[PDB]
Amino acid sequence: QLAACEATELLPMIPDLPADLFTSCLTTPIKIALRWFCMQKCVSLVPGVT
Amino acid sequence: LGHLVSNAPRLIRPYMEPILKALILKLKDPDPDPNPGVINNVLATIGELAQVSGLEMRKWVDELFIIIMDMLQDSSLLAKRQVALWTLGQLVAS
Amino acid sequence: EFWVMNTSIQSTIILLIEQIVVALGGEFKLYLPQLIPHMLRVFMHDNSPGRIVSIKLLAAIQLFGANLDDYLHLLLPPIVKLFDAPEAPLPSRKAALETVDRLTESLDFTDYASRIIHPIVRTLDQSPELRSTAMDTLSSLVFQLGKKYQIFIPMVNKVLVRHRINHQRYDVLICRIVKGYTL
Amino acid sequence: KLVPERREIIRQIWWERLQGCQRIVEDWQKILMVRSLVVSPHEDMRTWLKYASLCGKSGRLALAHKTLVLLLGVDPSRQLDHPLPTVHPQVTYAYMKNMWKSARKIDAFQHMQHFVQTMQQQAQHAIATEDQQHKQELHKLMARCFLKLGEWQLNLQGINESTIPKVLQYYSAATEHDRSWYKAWHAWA
Amino acid sequence: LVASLFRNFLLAERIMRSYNCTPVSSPRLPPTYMHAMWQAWDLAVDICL
Repeated sequence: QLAACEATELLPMIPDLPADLFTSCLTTPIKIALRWFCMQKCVSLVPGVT
Repeated sequence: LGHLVSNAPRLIRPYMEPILKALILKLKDPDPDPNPGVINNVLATIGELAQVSGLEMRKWVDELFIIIMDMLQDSSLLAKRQVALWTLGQLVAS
Repeated sequence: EFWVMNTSIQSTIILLIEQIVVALGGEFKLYLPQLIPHMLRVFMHDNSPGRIVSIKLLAAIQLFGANLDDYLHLLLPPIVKLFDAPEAPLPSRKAALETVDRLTESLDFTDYASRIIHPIVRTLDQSPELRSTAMDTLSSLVFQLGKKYQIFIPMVNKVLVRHRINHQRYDVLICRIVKGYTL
Repeated sequence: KLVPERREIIRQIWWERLQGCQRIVEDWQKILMVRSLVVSPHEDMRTWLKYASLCGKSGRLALAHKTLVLLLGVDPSRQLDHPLPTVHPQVTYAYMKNMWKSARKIDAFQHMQHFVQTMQQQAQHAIATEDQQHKQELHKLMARCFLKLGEWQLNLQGINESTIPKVLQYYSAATEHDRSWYKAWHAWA
Repeated sequence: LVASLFRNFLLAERIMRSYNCTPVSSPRLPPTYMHAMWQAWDLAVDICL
């Protein structure tokens, strides 16, 4: 089994991530891996990447 | 950051712009005057950052040059002029 | 705007943060760095009777969870400076130890093995009052580090034999590390 | 001597640095001597030419000759017979303006004609498409040659009837090879 | 397919963490979010874009 979330928790509603977040990780890793890279404070030191 | 630049140059040469902006923007602020050592150690770093970069850091030299020469005259931003003159020398060298 | 070094407002504002963090959850990570300058200014100096302002703020920091990731290196030093310093009134000191215990359950501490361990070791010597508390911090810190702890075992052992200290949790984990099989 | 990447950089700086400095020969000698610790003159050509030029404008024409004959690689004071080598072309050109300034004037002119006969051969034959920067600088040279030929020819013969078709054939050929260059047009005019 | 899912699930565990989720798996894995080979990926990506 594989399950997005713990029994307590609610999934994120955050406008720039997809609603499919656990599926998208599971089956399009590179696409969200790159988009999630872009949302961090890590990108402060890669200027000219939107 | 000074040490990390000088010692591991291969790491820094891609992240030159970000580091250098963050450093320049220390020198431009009005309220890091309560500690002299921030301004000193920022300038010391720019010296070493200059050393590593070389021509890569050409376009930023005019910006720094104004800043540094403005510090040299009127020591209210009282860096040890030893450090400012050293950096100036380093920019022009590199 | 309305943070000042006065018990009056600070209490309430900190209770506000407590409710914001739980509201936003993952989203709070963005707004955290606007507040860190004030937080570090609270620990650094505080006139509060029995340092209770800083206790409440510790009790706030307990709730940040994974938000605190990118800013632990800022925020962990002044926490440590409470549980090491002789002057500090015992209740505050306890909260700081128990705080590091909470944070262990939802962050990584492998960078800060040396920052945390040496002061725990120091606290075990100087003050006998927090020997149970500090052991329950260390035990969990060991649990989180795993075999990365193997360096420190002997060094720490040399205070553990000195004052004859026994925790199930600690002893279990050390024996478990040396033999190699964690739950 | 330490940093093997900062080298091209440093030579450029050494060049730029030098041109602010005062144009007196001993000063340059000192400063050059310093660079001679780690740069042979088979590398920093455009300083050593400029060095020779400074000697020429201060009347140390023997000193200048010595510098250029060092750069050329072989001697044309000794052989007054054979043709001046072109393999370092800007250098050769420098040899002749020195040569003229030291009054082998008729022989300077004589060589310069061979120079451009050979140099334009080194364009129209030897222009394979890739060497089109080489021929670009070589044209900005040829026009500097052609223009000298005219200027000299008048100081030799004079402005009358027979000489004028030639000199205009020269300057007009200069202005053809170096479209933009001020002096070629101002000459021709 | 299972191997592909669990490989990728490691990425989910790392991301969803930063938004107060924790994913769950029936063969229960250990926590891999802190594991230092991620900071290699981070650099690898950084350079590569």
